Formats: sequence, structure tokens, C-alpha cells
Amino acid sequence: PVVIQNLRITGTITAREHSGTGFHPYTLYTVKYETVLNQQLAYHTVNRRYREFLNLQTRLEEKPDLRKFIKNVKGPKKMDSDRVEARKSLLESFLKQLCAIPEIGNSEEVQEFLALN
Repeated sequence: PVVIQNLRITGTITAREHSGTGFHPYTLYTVKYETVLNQQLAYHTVNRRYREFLNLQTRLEEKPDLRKFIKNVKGPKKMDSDRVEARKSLLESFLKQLCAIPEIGNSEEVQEFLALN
């Protein structure tokens, strides 16, 4: 029932967190996408750290009913432009493949990651 289109990573934001003893920088990937209704379109942006992509896969894998669907979906594993580009490409295709499976795209896990619900 959720219709997601045109999902891509458009850039990054380098932010900061407190470790408890000081501040540390970290990287968010900016993911933009649209949702369709029937003829309305909503624009969406969510910023997620690499670790958040990895946690998403883990949440799905923790659940047998969902894990089955993503057996063959290549996901993340726990400047050098070629590597940055390969990472952006990997993460993008990961999300797109997840969204293309109704049972996964509509899961609470993907919805939360994408800030849809």
C-alpha cells in the first residue's frame, strides 16, 4: 500500500555526538525518495548513519518471516572516491531492494528507518 519511488542517496552530513567524555564526529547519509498516492506526491528526506543501515538488516534477519525475503539482498557488512561511490551504490541498492518487497517495504522496521510511520 505504501508506494515508494526514486530513492537515492544525495549526499552526507558530518555531525557530532558526545561519547560521555567528549565529542566525536560521525557521518549521516542523506536518503531522498518520494511516495505516491491516488495524484499526489510527497517528498521525503532521512539522514541515517552506516550503522543504522546495518542495524536495519539485523532487525530483519532477527525475524524469520522477514529474513526469508532478503536472503539474496546484498547489504552492508560491519578521499578514496571509488570506495565512497561503491558504498553509496551498495547502500542505495540495499534500500531499493528492501522497498521492492511488499512484506519488507511495509514492515515497521523499514518504515521507521525511512521515517514514514
